[PDB]
Amino acid sequence: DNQHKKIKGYRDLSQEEIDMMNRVKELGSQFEKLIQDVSDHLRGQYNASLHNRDEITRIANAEPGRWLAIGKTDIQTGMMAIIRAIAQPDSF
Amino acid sequence: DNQHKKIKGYRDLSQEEIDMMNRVKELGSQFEKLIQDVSDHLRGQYNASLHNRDEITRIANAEPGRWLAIGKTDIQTGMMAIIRAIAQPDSF
Amino acid sequence: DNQHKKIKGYRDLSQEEIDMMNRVKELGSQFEKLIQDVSDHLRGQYNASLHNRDEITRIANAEPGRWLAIGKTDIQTGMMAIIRAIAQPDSF
Amino acid sequence: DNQHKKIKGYRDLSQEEIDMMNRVKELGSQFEKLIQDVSDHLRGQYNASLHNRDEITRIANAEPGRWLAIGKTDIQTGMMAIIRAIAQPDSF
Amino acid sequence: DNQHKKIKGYRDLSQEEIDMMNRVKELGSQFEKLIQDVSDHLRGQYNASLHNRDEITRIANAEPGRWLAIGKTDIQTGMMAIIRAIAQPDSF
Amino acid sequence: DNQHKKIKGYRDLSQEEIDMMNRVKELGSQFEKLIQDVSDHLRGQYNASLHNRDEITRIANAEPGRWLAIGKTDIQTGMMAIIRAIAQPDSF
Repeated sequence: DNQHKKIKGYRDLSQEEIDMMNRVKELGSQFEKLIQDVSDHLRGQYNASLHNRDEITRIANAEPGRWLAIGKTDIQTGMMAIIRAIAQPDSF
Repeated sequence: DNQHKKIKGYRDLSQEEIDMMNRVKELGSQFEKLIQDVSDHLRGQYNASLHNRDEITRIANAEPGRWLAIGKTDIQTGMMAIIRAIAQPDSF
Repeated sequence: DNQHKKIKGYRDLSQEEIDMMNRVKELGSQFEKLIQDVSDHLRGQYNASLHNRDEITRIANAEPGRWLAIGKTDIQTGMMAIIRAIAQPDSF
Repeated sequence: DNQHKKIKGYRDLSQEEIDMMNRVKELGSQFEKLIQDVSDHLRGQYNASLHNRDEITRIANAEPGRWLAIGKTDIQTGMMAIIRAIAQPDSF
Repeated sequence: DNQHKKIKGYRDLSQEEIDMMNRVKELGSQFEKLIQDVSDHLRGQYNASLHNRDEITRIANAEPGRWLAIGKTDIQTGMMAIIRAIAQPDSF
Repeated sequence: DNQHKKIKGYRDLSQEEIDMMNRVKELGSQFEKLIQDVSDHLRGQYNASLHNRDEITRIANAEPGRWLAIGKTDIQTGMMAIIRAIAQPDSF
C-alpha cells in the first residue's frame, strides 16, 4: 500500500485534482495518436519517393522525424508541468 | 495574395498536410481550455485560503502558476515542431 | 488510500526504485540551497553597488537573476525526467 | 597565458564567484554518478527480463533511457545557467 | 492559391513584418554555415587523433557533436519564436 | 592571472577554437540587434493602436513580447551549447 507516500513531496489530492490530472493524460492520448499518424505519413512519403534523389535530399534537409521527436518531447514535458501545477509537490 | 510565398522556406502543401496542421491546432485548443480551467482552479484555491498563512506558504513554495506557464509554453512549442514536421520548410 | 492508483499511468514500484527517486530529490535539495545561496549573493552585489550606474548597467545587461531562474527550471525538469526514467509510467 | 581573456565576454571574477562555480560543478558530479547508477539499473532490468515480451514492450513503451538522456541534458544546461548567473559575461 | 489562409491562425502581414521574418531566416543561414564549420572541425579532430585512446576518451567524454546538436535545435526554436513574435498567429 | 584554470573543466584551447567561439559570439550580436529591432516594432505597434480595444486584445492574445523572450533565451542557450561543443570541458 501507498508507495507514493514513501516518495518525498507527496501531498494529499482531491478528486477534483485527480480528475484534472487524468484530463491532462486523456488529452495526451489524443496527441499520441496524432504523432503516430504524422509518423505513418512521414514513413509513407519517404517510401513513396524512393529513387527520386531530389525529394530524398528534400526530406533529409527538412529533418521531419527529428522535429516530430522534438514535438513529442515538448508535448510530454508540458503535460508533466501542468500535472505539477495541479498536484503541487512539497519538494524542489 | 500569397504573403507566405514571400517568406523563405515556403513549400507547397497538400490538403492532407493542411488537415494534419489544423488537427494539431484543434487539439491545442483543447489544451488551451484545459490550462484556462487549471488557471481558474489555482486562482480559486489561492483566494479560498486567504489569511491561512501555512497554506499561502504551501502555494508559494509549490509555485503552480509558474509551472502552468512552463506547461503552456512546452505544449505550444511541441505543436510548432509537429507542424514543422508536416509543413517541412526548405530553410534552416 | 492509494490516490496515485486513480491516476492513469501508475506502475507498482520497488523499494530500489523508490530509493532512487528519493536520491534524486535529496540531491535536488542540495541544488535548492545552492540556488538560494546564489540568489543571496546577487541580491548582495546589487545593493552593494547602489548609485554606481556603470555597475548597475553591468548587472542589468548580464541579467543574472533571469539566468538563475532558467537554471532552477532546468535542474527541476531534469530531476522530473530522471524520476520518469525510474518510475516508468504506462502513459504518454 | 589567459586564453579566456581572448574570448569576448570575459569578466574578472572573485574567489567567491569561483568557489560558487566549482560548487555547481561538484554537485553536478553527484548527479553524474546518480545518472550512471540509473543507467546501470535500466540496463540490468532490460537484460533480466529478456524473452518476456510483455515486459520488453513495457520497457520500450516507457522509453526510460531516452528520459534519462532528457534528464541529463536539463541538469547540464541548468548548471550552465547558474554558472552564467555567477560569472556574468558582458556578451549576448 | 493561398494555402496558409486555410491554416488556422493566419493573420495578414505587412512587408515590414515579412522583411523581419526573412531577416531572422537570413541570420539563421549564417548560423547554419557556422554549425557546418564546427561539425567539420569535430570530424577533423576525431580522425586526426585516431589510435590515441586518451584523446578519443577525451572526445567521447566531452560529447561535442551532441552539444552541437543541442545548439542547432535551440538556434532553430529561437528563430521560430522570434518569427512567432512578428507574425503573431491568432491561435494557441 | 588565469582564473579559468581555477574552475573545474578547463581545457587548453587553440586559436582556431578561440576564433570559432568568438565567431559564435559575433553572430549572437547580430541576433541581439535583431531582437532589439523586433522589440522596438512591438512597442511601436502597441502604442500606435492605443484605445482600439480589438487590436489590444489581438496583441494580448498573440503574446509577442513573451515569444520574443522565449526566442532570445533559445538563441542564447544555443550559442552556449555550440561554444561547449568547441571548448569541450572535461567536466559534467
